[PDB]
Amino acid sequence: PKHLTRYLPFVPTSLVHETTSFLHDATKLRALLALIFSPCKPEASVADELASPAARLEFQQEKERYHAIRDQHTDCYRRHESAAAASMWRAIEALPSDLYEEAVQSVTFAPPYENEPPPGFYHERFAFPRALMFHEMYGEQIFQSLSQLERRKLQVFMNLMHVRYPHAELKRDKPALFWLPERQVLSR
Amino acid sequence: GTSRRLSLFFSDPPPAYALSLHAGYKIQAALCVDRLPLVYREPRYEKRWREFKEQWEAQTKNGLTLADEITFMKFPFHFFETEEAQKKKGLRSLEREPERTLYLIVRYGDSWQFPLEDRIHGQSMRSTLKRLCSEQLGSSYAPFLLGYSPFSYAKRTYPKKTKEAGILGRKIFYYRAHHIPGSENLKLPEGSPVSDFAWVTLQELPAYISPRKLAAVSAGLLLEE
Amino acid sequence: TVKSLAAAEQWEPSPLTLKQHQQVVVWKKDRTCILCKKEVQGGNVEKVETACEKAWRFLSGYSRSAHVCPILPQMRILRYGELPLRDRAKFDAKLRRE
Amino acid sequence: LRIAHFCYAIRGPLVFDVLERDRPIVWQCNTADRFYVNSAEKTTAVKLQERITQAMGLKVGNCEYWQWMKMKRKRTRLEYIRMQRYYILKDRRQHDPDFEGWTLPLVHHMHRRNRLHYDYYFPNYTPLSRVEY
Amino acid sequence: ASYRRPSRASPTGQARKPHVGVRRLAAEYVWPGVVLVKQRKVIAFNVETKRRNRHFKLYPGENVKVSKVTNLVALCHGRVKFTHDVSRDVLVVNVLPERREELLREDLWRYRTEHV
Amino acid sequence: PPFRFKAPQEVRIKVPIGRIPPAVGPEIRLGKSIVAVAPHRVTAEQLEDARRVLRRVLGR
Amino acid sequence: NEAWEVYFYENLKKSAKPFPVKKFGIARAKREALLFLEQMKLEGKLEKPTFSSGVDGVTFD
Amino acid sequence: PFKIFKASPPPAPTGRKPTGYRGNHWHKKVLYDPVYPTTKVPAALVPRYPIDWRNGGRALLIAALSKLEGASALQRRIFLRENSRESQVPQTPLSPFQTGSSASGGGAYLVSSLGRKRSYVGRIAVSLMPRHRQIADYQRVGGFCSPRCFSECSKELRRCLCAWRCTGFHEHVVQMDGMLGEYKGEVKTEKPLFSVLRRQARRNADPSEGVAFCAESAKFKSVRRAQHPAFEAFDRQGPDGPSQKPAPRKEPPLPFYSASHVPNVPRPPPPQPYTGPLKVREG
RNA sequence: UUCGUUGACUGUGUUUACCACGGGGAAUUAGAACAGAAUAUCAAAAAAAA
RNA sequence: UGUGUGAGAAGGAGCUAUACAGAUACAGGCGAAGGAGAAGCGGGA
Repeated sequence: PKHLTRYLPFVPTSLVHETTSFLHDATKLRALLALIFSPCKPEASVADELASPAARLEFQQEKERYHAIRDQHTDCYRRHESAAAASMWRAIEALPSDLYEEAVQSVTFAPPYENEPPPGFYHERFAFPRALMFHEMYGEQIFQSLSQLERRKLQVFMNLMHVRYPHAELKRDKPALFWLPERQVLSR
Repeated sequence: GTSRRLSLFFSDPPPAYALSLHAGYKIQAALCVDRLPLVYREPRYEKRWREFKEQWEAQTKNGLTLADEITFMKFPFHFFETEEAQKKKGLRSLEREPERTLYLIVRYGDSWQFPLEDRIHGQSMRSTLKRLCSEQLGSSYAPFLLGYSPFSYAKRTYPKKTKEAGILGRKIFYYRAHHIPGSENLKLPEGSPVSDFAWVTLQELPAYISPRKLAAVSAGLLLEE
Repeated sequence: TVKSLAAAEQWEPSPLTLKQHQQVVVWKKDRTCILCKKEVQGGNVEKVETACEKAWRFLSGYSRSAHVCPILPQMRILRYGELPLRDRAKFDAKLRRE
Repeated sequence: LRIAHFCYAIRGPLVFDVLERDRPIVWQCNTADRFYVNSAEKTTAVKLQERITQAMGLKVGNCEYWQWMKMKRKRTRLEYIRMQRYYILKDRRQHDPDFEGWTLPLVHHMHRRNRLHYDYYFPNYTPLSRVEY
Repeated sequence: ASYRRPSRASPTGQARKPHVGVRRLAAEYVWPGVVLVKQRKVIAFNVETKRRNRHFKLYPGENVKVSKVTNLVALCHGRVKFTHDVSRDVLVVNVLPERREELLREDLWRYRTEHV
Repeated sequence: PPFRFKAPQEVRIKVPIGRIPPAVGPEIRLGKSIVAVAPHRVTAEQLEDARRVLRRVLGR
Repeated sequence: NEAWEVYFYENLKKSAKPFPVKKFGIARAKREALLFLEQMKLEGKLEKPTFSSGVDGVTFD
Repeated sequence: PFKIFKASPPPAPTGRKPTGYRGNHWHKKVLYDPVYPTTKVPAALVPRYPIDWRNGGRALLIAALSKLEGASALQRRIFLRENSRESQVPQTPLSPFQTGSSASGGGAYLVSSLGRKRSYVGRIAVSLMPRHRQIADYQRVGGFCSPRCFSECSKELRRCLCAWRCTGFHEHVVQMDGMLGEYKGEVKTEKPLFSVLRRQARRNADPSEGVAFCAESAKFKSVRRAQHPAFEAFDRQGPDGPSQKPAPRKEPPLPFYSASHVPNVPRPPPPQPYTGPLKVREG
């Protein structure tokens, strides 16, 4: 073996071309900024009005109504979660002394990382199925119920996500590319 | 095999392993497999509010500023376009009551209940669960678990006669799980104690189990009033 | 009134319930807005929809800047039913919306 | 105070005002409706409930309304809560908690700098709840 | 050979010493403004590896104030009292407000060092 | 199991000339042993010469 | 503290006197505490004080 | 799984004011100490890398994604999070008004709010992620259903669906599922903390035992080997008495003399507080 | 909260920690009073067909 | 009721006269929460 090697995380510049190009473009940048600032209306003068007094009152009323109804709806549930939560602790405290350690663990429990030199109850690694996904399991039904604007926003969200994570697959398939020696890292 | 059922319930046939006791009560484990609905539904107010907000925004010109340079990106997944341009086995099936939360129940001989299994001294509860699932339910059956802690427990004492054996009673610790969509149904092995299985709703649940059994887990199930 | 989850769901609040649900704003300090030249007094109440045109924007979620209203920190949003009887009967005229 | 508690706790036919999470202590916020008219004595009902709560194995810390209203400010209440808690949770030197000494800021003749509860001061970052008396 | 003469060599030496420590014993009448215990804000390196006692400061008790240099001063007309802390293994100074009167031998018990 | 522990290293630091403290208690060692009766200074060269003589006399 | 404490009233105020073991002894401490309790009994310092206003409703906190 | 020498990077520089050099400002003491005050480090003196496409660029993309998903979903998740932690027990329904027949979203929340007099503006302010930690926490845990799905959905194209249409029974589902995944063990940290610690489950004092059937008496006998009562007690509870002898030596003796009768330091530190599961009292 | 502010104000008095003196100045109280101008926080809201 | 105290051209690697009109004073308020995993941005209110 080499007997002396230490790698550190590294992101090659060639793999991030999409992100870089998107960011450096002024036309796109401006648009991005615009999207962040939805109204983009002047707010630095007394002679400014977003809405007339008559328009705001209906908004207020609707908001109030919405909230009023939703609270009422939700309280019923809240009581149930409460009730349910009551029982879990009871059962946990009732377990034997030797089984207590396993009753205070998370779903994603895993052993600590071991940096071995170069050449129980935990059985399987945590892996959330895709099937169980809300979006996964209800996308087809919701998709058809989406509106024009909704669809538009969906498209834009997709685009932005893609932009943010271009090399997701690349990383997955060839993780070793995203690694460089410590001496090379600390001398860039 | 009735011997396994008798060894499970009663203590007359001794098992082939050492049992784990707790204050004279043997530790047990259970499982409850539930399924999510298949059809999406929305409240009434939600729609109203949404519609109103959309309309108002549109009217007042207060909506998001979506540029043409972002929304028109050439990507493989592209399905978007302008509308103007567009003009150019009655209780064992998994497809029962799509808009309901179905619960799994087994039948021990002539009694409807949840699966049960004893805990081996030195073994973990997850191991017990695993074994339970792989022996009573099906060989290739492996539902997704929600956690390691239980949610409910109960106590069951033996009559005055069987108490002379040495075991005072039982200790059950109920557990919850979910059914992975797209998976097959159960497959009872030849050497399993379960005689039958069925999927039932919250509403119909009380009609199978006794109140005693009902109450022990009524505070852990989902609310569908 | 409601007595079940379905009734809760299909609940129809009355005009009295909506009036109780009406939002109000309360002042803290006796300050004068440097922008609008609007005086403020302590213990007074006003409608959120007419207290300040600019503040409403932020409150509703149409402004990322919190500094839009100099006297914004001096605001206390509450419900009409939360207000005391005394206060209600005093500023009843200024809270109407006819 | 960095103390975990539950408000409006249900323990059967009895409703507790505040219930602690870490320790067995229930704080009762007595109001004017819990006492007779022009008097300083509790009612039969509340006495009974107190009795029951005691029997249950839970300590009860009373808080009268006239004592709370006098302590107008938060500085006078922060140290009083501590003191009260201590007096209840103490295991050593058991005696009648009736004729005990009391000295709070802004009520009693004392120096302004004479504090008890330092602003954001906790040894070993241990919560007050967990602190052992 | 050679030798570097230190700047603190004779006659150039520190004449004023850091008189750090307690200044009032138990059962000692004091009035506001008097310094009970003197301390210094300067801390040396490796404090946990020394034998000396002056490297450790005392905590305030009752009717005491902390000055700019971490000095403990009284706040009322009374007697000085000392107390030990088990939770911390550190002494604490306490002042009991008392009026000017003859100190009897039967009241000495009131000023005893107790553990808390 | 048996091991060949490494000997300490000399300290290149100037120290006082203070006195030699007494012993805590008698040291018990199996087999033959040689001990002193009075306190005194011993040099590394002296100890090394004693070790060499002992090894030569006893053998390999 | 490993001490025998005895409670008593003084100047319309509660107070206590300790008796450490390390001073007297294992056996002596208890004897001294009981002897002091007898002196307080004779002096009448064990009686609890009281405060009255004479008007119904008016009290002292 | 991937395997490579991850190594460890050097610590970051904290910095300090250009004042005070003879003394030691690094004493390892509790904050706000009345005797050992801690030196303040102004924020402006902390070295920071220049803003670039890496530091600032991606923050813009994350903020645009958050704007598209909507701040109301973040506020609802926050509310839920805050509420779930103070209503672990059955509670009497609470009304926001003295009279009428209205309801509230949450009793514990209502109480808390009414008590603390939390600013209405400050609730809205936070949702915009003014700071960098709010953006990093949205990137790591941004999904609506994060209590359920962990960070699984942190790279999902179709994630806005959750934030748009996840109300009702579905919402309840999330709450139900999260409680069974939350942590319940002990915490081990060093740095200062200003917050109410999470609930910790207590441990029992009644361990289990193994038994096996025996036909010679038709009875279940314990598998443990018979021993003296003294031994049994010793093994179970511990040494009997206020004190005992030290532990024996495992390792072989030392070939040369070693002054093992000397303590580590002339002055040992004070004892540390006890931290761990509590004993369960008999009901 | 991305919150306020300039008190880092202006006068009367000869009592006090330490003490060769000097510099009350390795740096102590509300001298708890008196005569002006500023900033910050309020308090209260119980009783739900027995 | 039990503490203060570094003299000798003795030892050591003591040593820097500096900062701030404020995200360095600053009322009120907030403030860091195991391990595994994602990201490769030295970020607590």
